[PDB]
Amino acid sequence: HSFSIVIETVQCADDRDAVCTRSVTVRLPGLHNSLVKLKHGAGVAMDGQDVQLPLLKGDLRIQHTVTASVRLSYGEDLQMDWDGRGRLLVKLSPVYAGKTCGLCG
Amino acid sequence: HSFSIVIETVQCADDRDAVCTRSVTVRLPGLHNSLVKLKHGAGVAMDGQDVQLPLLKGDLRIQHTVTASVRLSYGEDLQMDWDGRGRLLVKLSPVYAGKTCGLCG
Amino acid sequence: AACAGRGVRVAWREPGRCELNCPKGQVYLQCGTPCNLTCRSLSYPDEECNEACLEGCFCPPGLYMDERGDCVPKAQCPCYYDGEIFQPEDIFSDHHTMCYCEDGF
Amino acid sequence: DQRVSMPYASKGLYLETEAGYYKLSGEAYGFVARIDGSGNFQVLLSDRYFNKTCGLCGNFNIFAEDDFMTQEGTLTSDPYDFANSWALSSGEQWCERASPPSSSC
Ligand SMILES: *[C@@H]1O[C@H](CO)[C@@H](O)[C@H](O)[C@H]1NC(C)=O
Ligand SMILES: *[C@@H]1O[C@H](CO)[C@@H](O)[C@H](O)[C@H]1NC(C)=O
Ligand SMILES: [Ca+2]
Repeated sequence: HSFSIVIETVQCADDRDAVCTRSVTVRLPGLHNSLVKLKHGAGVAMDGQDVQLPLLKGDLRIQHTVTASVRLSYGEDLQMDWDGRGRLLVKLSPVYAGKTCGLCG
Repeated sequence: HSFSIVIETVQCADDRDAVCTRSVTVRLPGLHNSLVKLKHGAGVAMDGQDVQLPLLKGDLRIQHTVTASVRLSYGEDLQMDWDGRGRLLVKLSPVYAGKTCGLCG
Repeated sequence: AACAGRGVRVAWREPGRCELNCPKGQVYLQCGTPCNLTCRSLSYPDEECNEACLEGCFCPPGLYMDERGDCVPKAQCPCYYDGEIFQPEDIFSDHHTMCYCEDGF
Repeated sequence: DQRVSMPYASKGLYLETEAGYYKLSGEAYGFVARIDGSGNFQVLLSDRYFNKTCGLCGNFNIFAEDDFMTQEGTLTSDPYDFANSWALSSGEQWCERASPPSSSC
């Protein structure tokens, strides 16, 4: 349970089949159970408070990608890249191989 | 003690006599004893977290002035305006008249 | 992006589709190096950075990227110290340290 | 801002030729200075200023190694930090921090 990633999905057009991620939530129990929300428009909040994005406290790091996408890291073994427009890429090191659960298997 | 304002003074040149305020610190005991730091370059931190403006948190509000100066308000009775270059203006309503102490009397 | 994850880079954008039009002063690159784009990279030049060359908007080869998103020569970058921002040729002096901002450091 | 012919004398200073070289004496104040034909400067201080002077010519005491005293009152191991610490800007020009020349010997 070193990390948990959750997505908020919403209808993203008039169509019923147009559904996309609005925001992302990362819970980090090892980081004193901090909750990081990645918002629409590539903002970030930590424990509900909006943060100036270059953040490096503890094992957590958050940064502006040159794409203006939010990049998040939590040691070497977890990384994330959130575009603010419903695209989320999650990278795990082989340390998590076989250990994961959720929609990404 | 509903509020306290502290200034950090440094020698802002090689000249002995060139001393100016580098940063400001505000303690707000009624706001769960929040500590707000107003930084050189007009940045803001709260309890050590680098917050992103605008901010609203109960009675506290923090905002960028058109001057790019940080404006802070704690209710209607305390206001502050920090330029990030060592200029600090502090406005108190007459509720505080006779009640203050520190360098501003 | 999946191609680039497998190390194949595709020149797929064109004026008929999906040009990654940059803000003024920046230039598009199909692949640019991220680690030395920001003024913060000058301000923390000992930091670890190993991230691969990637698509985005970059400053022209002699210029660094400022907080305004504008591109500035190295001599015009602000300096970042204790998470606090100082302009070119700023001095501060104190009982612990005496420091000055030059070349973004 | 007015050009004046040599020899000259005013306000207790005497400015004259001596030994074919341009001389500027102020022994009422307790100094004398000269520029030779090659453009080398020299300055002499009376014992009135022993351990009571500062600037690029040092601090005038039995020690040679406690020179390089900055206007910030620190020592420095770097002659350019010392000398730039004693730089004086004016309405005629405001001046940059100088640095060592390139070399290839
Ligand atoms: C960043 O590094 C590359 C080489 O990897 C270089 O070509 C480029 O000019 C550098 N950027 C700046 C602003 O110096
Ligand atoms: C020079 O002056 C300093 C005070 O600024 C004093 O501490 C020191 O002892 C003096 N040295 C001599 C040789 O008089
Ligand atoms: Ca000496």
